[PDB]
Amino acid sequence: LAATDTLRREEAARQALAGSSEAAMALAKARYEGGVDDYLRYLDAQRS
Amino acid sequence: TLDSRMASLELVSQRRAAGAATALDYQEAVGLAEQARAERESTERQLR
Amino acid sequence: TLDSRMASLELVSQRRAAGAATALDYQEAVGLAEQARAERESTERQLR
Amino acid sequence: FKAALSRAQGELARAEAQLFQAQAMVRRYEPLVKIDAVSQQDFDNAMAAL
Amino acid sequence: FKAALSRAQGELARAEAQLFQAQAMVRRYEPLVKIDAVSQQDFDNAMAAL
Repeated sequence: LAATDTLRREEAARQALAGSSEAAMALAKARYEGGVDDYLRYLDAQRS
Repeated sequence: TLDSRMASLELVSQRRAAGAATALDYQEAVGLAEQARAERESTERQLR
Repeated sequence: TLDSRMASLELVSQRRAAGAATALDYQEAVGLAEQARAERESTERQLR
Repeated sequence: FKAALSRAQGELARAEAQLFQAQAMVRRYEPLVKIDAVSQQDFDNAMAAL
Repeated sequence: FKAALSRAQGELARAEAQLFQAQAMVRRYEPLVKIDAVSQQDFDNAMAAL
């Protein structure tokens, strides 16, 4: 029971982290397509 | 530690509301807060 | 993820060929790509 | 006076080049600030430079 | 007048050195921007400097 509850909440936290990283990806792609940031920043956002 | 993370997140959110921070900084602050939350959940599971 | 690492490595190699990057940057890119390869191998072992 | 005119024209060309750089920076930064991709302070600095 | 000419020639040499540096920078950045190795902003800055 303790594992079920704790891993449910932890999965929620990790899902929030994944969503934040996806938003950072979207912003980095938008910047790169505009010619402001280099390809390295976009690729690093992908990796992260 | 999580209290500290939330304080930093609040400060970064207030700073972006004033335009002094990019959305990238807000996203990284959110990511750090979520990362700390997962650690708190893991510690809760261990204690229980 | 490995694909992203090789893309970054190719870009960094092309930049050093033009003299805009130091050999240290090429070495760090190579190290990151090799690190990613090890993760791929570990995950292959886990899946098998 | 021809040499003085040449010097003035060279300075004008340099100013025009800097203006072109500023215009390109502002044109790139304008759509980004609408999606928060860049800070409002950076966009204001770019506009002041323009 | 000879000394003034020497001073002007020295300033011209300094300007030529800076132009050579800018030309080398632009020549190196030209193929890299096509493969997205450097940001478009950096390329425009290099062109403005040239």
